[PDB]
This record gives sequence, C-alpha cells and structure tokens, in this order.
Amino acid sequence: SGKPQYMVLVPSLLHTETTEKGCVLLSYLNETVTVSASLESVRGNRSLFTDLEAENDVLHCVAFAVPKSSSNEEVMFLTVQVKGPTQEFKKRTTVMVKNEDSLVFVQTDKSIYKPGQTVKFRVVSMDENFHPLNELIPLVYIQDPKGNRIAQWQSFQLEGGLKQFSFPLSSEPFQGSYKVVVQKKSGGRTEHPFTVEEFVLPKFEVQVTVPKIITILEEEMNVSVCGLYTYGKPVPGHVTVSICRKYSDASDCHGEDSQAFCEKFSGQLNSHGCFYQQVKTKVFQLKRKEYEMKLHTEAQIQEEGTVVELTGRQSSEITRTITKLSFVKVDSHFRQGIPFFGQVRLVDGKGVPIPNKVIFIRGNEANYYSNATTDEHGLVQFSINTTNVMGTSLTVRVNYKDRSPCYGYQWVSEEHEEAHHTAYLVFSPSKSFVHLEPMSHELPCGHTQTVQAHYILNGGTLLGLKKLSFYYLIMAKGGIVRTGTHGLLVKQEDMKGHFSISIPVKSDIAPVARLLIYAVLPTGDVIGDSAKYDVENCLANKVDLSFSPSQSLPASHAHLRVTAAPQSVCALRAVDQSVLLMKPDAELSASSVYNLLPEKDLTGFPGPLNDQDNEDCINRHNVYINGITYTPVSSTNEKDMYSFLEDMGLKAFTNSKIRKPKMCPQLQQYTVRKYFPETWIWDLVVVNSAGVAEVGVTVPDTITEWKAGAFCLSEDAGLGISSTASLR
Amino acid sequence: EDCINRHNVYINGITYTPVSSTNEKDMYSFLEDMGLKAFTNSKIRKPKM
Amino acid sequence: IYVLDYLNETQQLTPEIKSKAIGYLNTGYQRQLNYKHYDGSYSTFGERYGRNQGNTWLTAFVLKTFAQARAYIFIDEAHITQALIWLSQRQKDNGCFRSSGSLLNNAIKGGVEDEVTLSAYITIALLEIPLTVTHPVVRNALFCLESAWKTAQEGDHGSHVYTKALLAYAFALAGNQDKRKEVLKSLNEEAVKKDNSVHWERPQKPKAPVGHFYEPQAPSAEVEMTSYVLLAYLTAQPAPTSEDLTSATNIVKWITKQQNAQGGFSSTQDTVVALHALSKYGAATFTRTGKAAQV
Amino acid sequence: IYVLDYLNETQQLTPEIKSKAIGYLNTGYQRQLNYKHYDGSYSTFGERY
Ligand SMILES: *[C@@H]1O[C@H](CO)[C@@H](O[C@@H]2O[C@H](CO)[C@@H](O[C@@H]3O[C@H](CO[C@H]4O[C@H](CO)[C@@H](O)[C@H](O)[C@@H]4O)[C@@H](O)[C@H](O)[C@@H]3O)[C@H](O)[C@H]2NC(C)=O)[C@H](O)[C@H]1NC(C)=O
Ligand SMILES: *[C@@H]1O[C@H](CO)[C@@H](O[C@@H]2O[C@H](CO)[C@@H](O)[C@H](O)[C@H]2NC(C)=O)[C@H](O)[C@H]1NC(C)=O
Ligand SMILES: *[C@@H]1O[C@H](CO)[C@@H](O)[C@H](O)[C@H]1NC(C)=O
Ligand SMILES: *[C@@H]1O[C@H](CO)[C@@H](O)[C@H](O)[C@H]1NC(C)=O
Ligand SMILES: *[C@@H]1O[C@H](CO)[C@@H](O)[C@H](O)[C@H]1NC(C)=O
Ligand SMILES: *[C@@H]1O[C@H](CO)[C@@H](O)[C@H](O)[C@H]1NC(C)=O
Ligand SMILES: *[C@@H]1O[C@H](CO)[C@@H](O)[C@H](O)[C@H]1NC(C)=O
Repeated sequence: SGKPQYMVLVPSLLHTETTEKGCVLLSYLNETVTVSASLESVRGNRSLFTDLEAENDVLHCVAFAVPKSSSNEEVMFLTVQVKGPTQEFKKRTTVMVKNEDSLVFVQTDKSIYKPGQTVKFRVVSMDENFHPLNELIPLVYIQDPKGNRIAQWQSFQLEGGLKQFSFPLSSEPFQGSYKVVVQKKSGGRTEHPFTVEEFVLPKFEVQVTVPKIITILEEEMNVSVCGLYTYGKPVPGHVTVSICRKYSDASDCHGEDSQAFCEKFSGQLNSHGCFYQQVKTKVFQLKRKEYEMKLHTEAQIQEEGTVVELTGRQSSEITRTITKLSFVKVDSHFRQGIPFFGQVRLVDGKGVPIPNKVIFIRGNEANYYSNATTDEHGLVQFSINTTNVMGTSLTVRVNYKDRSPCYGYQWVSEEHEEAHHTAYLVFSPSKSFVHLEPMSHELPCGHTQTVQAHYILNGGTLLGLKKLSFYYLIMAKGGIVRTGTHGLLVKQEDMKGHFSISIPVKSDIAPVARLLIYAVLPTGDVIGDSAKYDVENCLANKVDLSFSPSQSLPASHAHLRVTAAPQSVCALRAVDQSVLLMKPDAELSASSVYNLLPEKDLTGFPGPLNDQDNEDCINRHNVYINGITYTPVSSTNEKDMYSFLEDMGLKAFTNSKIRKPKMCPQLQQYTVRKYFPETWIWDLVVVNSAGVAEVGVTVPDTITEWKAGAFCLSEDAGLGISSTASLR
Repeated sequence: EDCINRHNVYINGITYTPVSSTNEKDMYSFLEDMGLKAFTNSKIRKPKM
Repeated sequence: IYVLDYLNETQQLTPEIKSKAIGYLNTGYQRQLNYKHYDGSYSTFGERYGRNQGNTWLTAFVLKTFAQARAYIFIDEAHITQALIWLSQRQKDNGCFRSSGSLLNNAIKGGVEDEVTLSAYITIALLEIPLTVTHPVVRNALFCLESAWKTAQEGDHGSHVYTKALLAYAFALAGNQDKRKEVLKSLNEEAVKKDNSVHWERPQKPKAPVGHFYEPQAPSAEVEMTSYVLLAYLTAQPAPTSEDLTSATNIVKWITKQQNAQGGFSSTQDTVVALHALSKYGAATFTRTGKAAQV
Repeated sequence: IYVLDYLNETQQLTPEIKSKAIGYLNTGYQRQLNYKHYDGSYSTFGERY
C-alpha cells in the first residue's frame, strides 16, 4: 500500500519563443487523478497552463514550446496541484527566464588586403536548438580601427541560415585590422574581430623543438630545426639565436638591470636536410629565484640575406612541485554502505609515467592506509572499505609527509605533486541508497556503456509492493534528450548491487552528458543519484570533407564532395591558407561555436532567487536519549536530493521526505590565363541527395594549401560544421 | 578495556548525531560510595567507549 | 510618507514642507537601499556571508513602505518583486508564512507569534499590491485564514483582539459582506459602548502575563484594534451605505476622544494605522473642492 | 549626472537606465546630505566641534 509518489524533471529556465523539455511521473495505488502545471508570472500574469494525465511508471518527457514573453528578465510561478483522495497537495516555485540571442560567427575571406580591395564575409544565425535559423537584424556594420560603423543593412531577411555580404575597402590605406558588431531586435550587441594587415611575407618560417614542461632536476635541453621554403622546399642558411634568462636580481624598475643572462646560439643548415643544436640551463641560471622564462629562435638564409624569427615558450616555468601526477577516477560522494574504490594516475614532470616508484595510499579518517607502486602507466587502483565518518580527505603520495619532504618549509616550498581529494558520503538514513559507478575516462562516441550501478534496499520491503522500476536518462545538450528505465521486482530484504545499464552515445548528443537514476519508496522516501560525463564533441549531423585530390587535369571539373543530406544548404568556402599560415588560426572551429554557447550547461541559479524554504527543525530537541547509549541531538551536514535538484538545475514537487530535517539554531550566535587567388568559390550551396556534385574553378601550380570551408544546414536534421581540407 | 567506538558520529535515522557523556553516578559507583570493590561477570560499569 | 498621504488628502499642504519632506523621504529611501539583501529581503543582517537570513514582519513593513514610495516617489519594481519571490520562498510545504526570528528587539512586533497571523498581515498587504483574490499565494493564505477563522469562531477564545481583528480585516478585503456583518455582530457584543461615557477596552489584564508590571512587550493596541476594524469598516467600492458610514463617524468621534494630539504616540504600529484611518477617512467623509453650502 | 545630461541631449536614453540612474542619483545626493555642514560648506570634516 503506497501513497502516490510523483516526481518531475522539469527545468527551471523558461525561455521565450522556443522549445525545451521537462519530465514527470507518478506511482503507488491509485493513478486516476489529474495533475496540472500552471506556469504563471510572479508579477502580473502570463498564462501558460499545462494539464497532464497519465498512469504510473509512465514518464512521458516531451519537449514543450514556449512563446515569447513580455519583459526582459523575471521569474514566474509554477503551481502544480496534486489531489489525493484522502488529502490535497499543491506546490509552486519560481521559474526564471533568460534573455536569449541568436548565435553568430563571421567567416573571414582573408586577413591581408591592398588599397582598393573589397572584403567578403559571412555570418551565422542559430539558437540553442541547432536547427538553422532565419531572422532579421536591425544592427550590422563593419568597424574602422577608430570605432566607426562601416557596412550596414537593416533588418534583413536572412533566409539561408546565414547571409554573406561584402564591403568595398578603400584605396586609402588607413592601416589596421577591423571589426564587426551585431544585435537583434532585443538589442544585445556581439562582435567578431578579424585581422586585416599588410606586409610582404617572410617567404619561409622556422620550425623548432624544445622541452615542453620544465621542472626542478634539469641540466640540458634540446633543440632541433629544419629548413623550409614555399611548397615545403629545403634551404641552407645561418642563425644567431639569442635565448636568454631575464629578471635580473635588482628591483630593475629601470633604475637597474632588467636583462638577465643572454645566451646566443648559431649554426648552419645543409641545403637539403636539417640541423640540430643543444643547450643547457645552468648558464641560463635555472635559479630558485627568478621570474618566467622566454625561449625564442631565429634563422637567416643564404644568397639573399634575410632572417625569419620565432618566439617560443615565453614562460618555461619550473613548478613549486616536482611531479605531475593527479587523479583519473576520483569521486566526491559515497556511502558507508558501500566500499568505494577508484584509480589514480602517477606522472612525473614532463608528462611521463615511469614504473617502479613505490608509494603510499593514505586515507585519513578512514582508518585506511595502504601502499602501491607504479605500473608502466603509473596507475594504481586503490579501494577503500568504508564504515567511517561523514567527510574525509584522500591523498596518495610517494614521499612521506611527517615533515613536509623538504623539512618544514618555514621558507619557500617544493614538494611532490600530491593528488588530494575530499569526498563526503551520501546522507541516507534508511541506507537504502542508489549507487552508480561512473566510467570517468576518455569518453568515446558511437557506443553504449555498461555502467554497473548498484541498488541498495536496507530495511527492504515491509508491506510495500513487489513490482519496482527505475528511470535512467540519456541526456545532453544542456537540456533533456532521451530516457529509459529498468524494472526489477523486490524481494523482502535483499539489496543486491548487481545491475548494469545501457547508455548509448550515438547521435543528437553534445559534449555535455549528465544523467540521473532514482528509486521511490511508498513509505514517503525516494532516492536518486546523478553523474556528469565528459563527453567530447562527436558531431550530431554528419559533415565530412572530401576533395578532388592533388590532381592533374586542373580544369574546373574537380568535384570536391562533402557529405550532406537531400534536405540542406551549405556555406562553401574555397580559400588559400596563406596568411592563416603566416600566423596560426583563431579557433576557426566548432569549438568556438560550442564555447560561444550561452548557458551550455543547465546548472546554477542566479543570486536573487535562492530556494524554496520549508519547516523541519524541532522545537524542543534536547538529548532525550537513553538505553544502550546516551547521545545528544547535534547535527550533520551532507548532501540532499534537494541538492541533486539544485545541482541539475531542474526543479520538482513531491509530498515525500527529501529535504533533510536540519534543526534550526538559537539566536545566541557568533600569355597565361591565371585566375583569382584565395577564393575559387564563395557561395551558399544546396546539397543534392548525393552531397555536393561540384565543379569549382581549379588551377595548377598554386603552390599553396587551400582550406575548404563548408558548413551545412539541414531542416530535417539541423546544423553542420565540417572540417576543412587543403587542396593542391 | 571496553570500547563501543563507532568512527562516525554514527546515529542513523531522523537525525545524525555523535556520541556524548552523561552526568550521573552508576552501580559501579555504588561500590565507590561504599568505597569497597568487587570482581564480576555481570555488567555494572557504564559503557564508556 | 503616511503623513504626506494624510496632508495630500486633507487638502492641507505647502510646497516647502513638501520640499523638506521629499528630502527626508529620499534620505530614508537611500538609507534603506544601503540595507538591501542579496536575495531581496530586509532585516538587521550581517550579509556578505552566505549563511545569513532576513526577516518576515519587518519585510512586510518595508514592502508597504515601498508601496507608499511608489505612491509618491521613485522606487524599483524589481525590488518589490524580489520581496514577493522571497515571500513565496518563505512558505511551508503546505502551510503559510512562518516566523524566521533574527530580530534585535521584539518590542516592535504587535502579534501573537503565529505563522497564520504573519501570513494574514503580509497577504492583505499583498492584497493592496495589485493581484487577484485567487492568487496561489493569497489562496494558501486564505486557507490559513479560514482555519484561523473556524478556530476562533467555534472556539470561545481566539486571543480576543488581534487574530480576530486581522481576520475580519482580511476576509473583509477578500470580498465577504455578510460574514463581516457577522463579525461586526460578534465584536459589538464584545463592546463597551456606554450611553453617557466614552471608552473602549475590557479590563486590560492579559491571559499570559509577562512581567506583570507595565505590561512589557505589549503595546496593548488600544486604539489600534478599533482603528483596524474601522479601516475595514469604511470600505465599499461603488459606495458605502449610510449606517456604516455614520457609525464610522461616531466611532471616529470616540477614538479621537481616546487619542491625543501632542504629535506622535508612544509607538509606531498604532501610530501608522491610526494615520491610515485618519487619512482615508478624511478623504472619504468629504470632497476636496465643494466648499459652499447652506444646510 | 553629467552623463545623464549627455544622454538626455544625445536623444539616446531609456527609461530603465533612467530608473537605475535616478536611484544612484538619489543615493549620491542623500550620502552628500549626510556630509553637510553647520554653516553650509562641504569637506572631509570632523564637525560638531
Ligand atoms: C608497503 O609496501 C611494501 C611494498 O611491497 C610492502 O613491503 C613489504 O614489507 C614486508 C615486511 O615484513 C616484507 O616482508 C619480509 O619478510 C621477510 C621475512 O621476515 C620475517 O620476519 C620478519 C621479522 O620478524 C617480519 O618482519 C616479516 O614479516 C617476516 O615474518 C624478511 O626477510 C624481509 O626483510 C621482510 O620483512 C615484504 O617483503 C615487503 N615487500 C616488498 C619489500 O616488496 C608492504 O607489504 C606494504 N605495507 C604493508 C601492508 O605491510
Ligand atoms: C494578465 O494576463 C492577461 C492575458 O494575457 C492580460 O490581458 C491582455 O491580454 C492580451 C491577449 O488577449 C495580451 O496580448 C495583452 O498583453 C494583455 N494586456 C492587456 C493589453 O491588457 C493582462 O493585462 C494581464 N494583467 C497583468 C499584466 O497583471
Ligand atoms: C485510491 O486507492 C484505493 C485503494 O487503496 C482505491 O480503492 C481508490 O479507488 C483509489 N482512489 C481513486 C480515485 O481511484
Ligand atoms: C635532441 O638533440 C639532438 C641534437 O640536438 C637531436 O638529434 C634530437 O633529434 C633531439 N630530440 C630528441 C627527442 O632526441
Ligand atoms: C571491507 O573490510 C571490512 C573489514 O575492515 C569488512 O568487514 C568488509 O566486509 C569489507 N567490505 C567488503 C564487502 O569487501
Ligand atoms: C494628492 O491628492 C490628489 C487629489 O486631490 C491626487 O490626485 C494626488 O495623486 C495626490 N498626490 C499624491 C498621491 O502624490
Ligand atoms: C532633455 O532634453 C529635452 C529636450 O530634448 C529637454 O527639454 C529636457 O529638459 C531634458 N531633460 C532634462 C534636462 O531633465
């Protein structure tokens, strides 16, 4: 006999003129009751009333569509009403809004222009759902170097998901880069710089080796360089490579020496081949007292007398530690009703685990203190049995910490990197808790993980019911994507952990991946446990460049082919990678797209709204305890399920026991036909049902690499951001 | 040599709470207020963990 | 601000007393803005440490003061809406507004320490704020009101002054006519109107005596209760009647017979609520320009 | 106040930036009124002596 318990995964950010999702559920006896989620403004009134009806074990999680709102920012009630036959329940909240924006990027034709040229440029439009987006813009302009609007077009009907215009540049070179800015009707300005410069290219560049990380025990370092020219051609030449220590001992505020030791290194490189050089540290003074370390290089040539330079590793900084170890699979939560365990990766210095380094696993306030050593990967898989205090620190260290390896340090410090953690067990008074075992590693895509999670019934079932099921989740995107469930009948008093779940990672999933699973009791008790999963960006909509290779018959009939659908358009970009070779790129990637994403994670809560308050503390709470033991009623601070809600950013509404009954304190207180370069093609394109059947203007002997930007947009599916490829 | 140490504060249920002391004389005292002693298998001293 | 309301409704006012009063108004407002919360409460608080709290009854008072501020001067609606979300957060699982004690001195609060009474006062204040009689907040409030109402009616005793006064006030502003004629009957039976003598109280000895000498912590609410009920009494949207308004005039006579005129009183609660009474009664009893007549 | 003059003369202004600016205006004004003199000056003063 179970009281109807109901629980909802419903995000507390209501948007404007879009669609997102939230989930719901019920159980326990009787399901012939209606529920109703009435989203209403906290001030005024904006009617968005959701009535719902279903049965138990039915979490129908569907994407809602929100219309536009009135104001800029405000929170809004959501009274959910639960009508028992013996009782009546309701609960409201404050669902907060967020002024959203379409998302943008401008695609730069080049970064070098001469007097009289014309810049070509594209844009992006998109929302949280990465279906392509068509919108007006009241505000566009390129900018001068002095802060002056340039290239305006007002409230334009972008139909293709992104418009590209051009702007004619001056025959009066006012030298400097430029900028664009944009805002929509709401008027939020956003900007996209782009280098626009000019000078003759140094026709080659230097490519050099160096140690990556630097640390304490250091005597000699490496250098190696090879000659280069256009098309990847070899070169002989000469060098004079000043490489220096800095930050002389003085106050060096221009009254004194600021340049510390300089060390120049010269040599010669063969015609075809390379040349090596070796350098040291003591002559540079790897001194304990210094500021950062700059490591720059240079090369001169033969038969014309020209130099090319590289500035490398401007702060090869030695650590105030010596190792580079860390955790790999480290948790913050556990229970005394579970012996938890994990793994740690030892690495020293540069990024190298070497075996044969015995160490000490040190669990304080666990009464657990074991040793281990380094495998070939320096990995150790500790394990802790646990019937110990609420919160505890965790550390595993090679060097003994009686006295702080370097003997006290009442002065400057230097130690082994000590991988330290503090985890707090989970509050579970029944101890029938929900446990999961995340696989925290290099996460793959196109897979389905066998995460073994464990289900504990301490106290078991007394009157209750037999049939039991749980609802695990397959979610990403900073929202709610996909879900599942597991069903397992209950014995009286068995609490086995032997359970695994399938969690596919195939498609429409972002780098963000957190889930939950939970379990409800009819005694007025429910239990849930979430975990985050460091998913990398595996593309959702397929985009994969493929090109007419280095190919003779350089006629225009050279059919590059990127994959795209029968239902899409695509933003195509032939471009020579010349200045973008001269300096490296600038996140010209969907990485930029993903970090562009506002509130990519549905986590957090603004300052003003805090939480809904409840009444749980006891009025007269003194010891009142006798029998085999005598003990006060003091406290404990630990995580709640309420805290899992505030973690996830979703809210929920139940008549059950979640918010722990924390007591309340007293007030007693503390002729050749050459063709134009660097753009064979510039045009949005409609993919046929077989990708892009291409005939793009091609030419031989352009001894150049040719990035191919192609970024497609499907209505039936969504966006598309391909990796470009060089053409030759 | 008796001990009832539980590492945690270690009270389950509605409240989590540590151990603590009492202030009251025991049957083991009721020889001390006699002043005499004895040796026993019964359980007379308080369970001081 | 409430005497500014008074004088602006009396038709007696000058631009110079106006000027100085605006100065003091802005001064009090900015001083209060110094005392604003991270979350939107108001209290005597050591904030900028996340483990601190606000206040309930105090925050009812600041909300009504901001109401009058909007009624005269500039004031941010984001702040009042912040206060009201904090109100919503401060309610129970299913009950109504508890009493989160973090105050310096409890002398100022004229109440029976009951969450339901706190809820009643804040919710009728919010009834002055523009929203419906069926808002979820006023709705749960009304639930608490009805519970208190039954406990008071069929109970022989209900604190005999305070809870019943605020309840008559609340259900009066809800839209209840004849039930408030009923509480009128109950209270006029619990009256000391005399044919040839003016006075208004019972023998004044409390049931739960604290101190027993001078009645510490108890303002006694002598004119305060009668003023509350009279405030409820005057109100009728289209037009109040003749019986209610003439009885209102004569009890205004009796209460001004029971009030003084030195300027200010021994407290602030009975003061501000008597000021409410005088202001709106003067606005109601007469016009502002009709000044020529031979009766 | 001088940027309020600026925006009120630019024709660029909004009622919300206006609202907040009025708040800060009144705040600075009342804070200055705290710092008024017996005689009508203004300074960093230890007056009432
Ligand atoms: C910490 O990590 C270490 C890495 O393996 C572990 O070191 C082990 O320490 C034990 C200590 O006994 C070594 O055992 C050996 O036993 C033989 C036989 O001696 C016997 O008599 C002596 C003296 O009474 C007694 O101490 C021994 O237990 C034996 O009963 C001796 O000849 C050796 O000198 C040494 O004592 C292990 O060989 C050693 N393993 C190594 C060196 O790899 C250690 O187990 C870890 N911590 C723990 C759990 O102890
Ligand atoms: C409460 O909500 C109603 C309904 O939205 C508001 O009444 C108007 O309703 C129309 C649609 O029929 C909306 O387009 C208007 O924006 C609403 N305002 C107008 C013009 O009256 C009502 O105003 C709201 N009351 C508030 C804000 O408290
Ligand atoms: C509630 O559950 C009981 C059985 O315990 C059932 O008899 C009753 O019909 C249920 N309520 C409704 C509206 O069905
Ligand atoms: C190290 O230095 C030598 C000579 O400078 C060179 O041959 C070698 O390639 C450099 N790098 C490594 C990893 O040995
Ligand atoms: C962990 O070790 C303890 C003894 O310290 C033992 O009682 C417990 O069963 C162990 N846990 C498991 C299940 O291995
Ligand atoms: C003063 O009274 C007049 C009516 O005589 C009213 O219109 C005005 O709003 C009042 N002044 C206020 C409330 O600032
Ligand atoms: C703002 O400008 C208008 C003219 O456009 C002027 O009349 C008004 O006085 C200005 N606002 C001020 C000074 O408060």
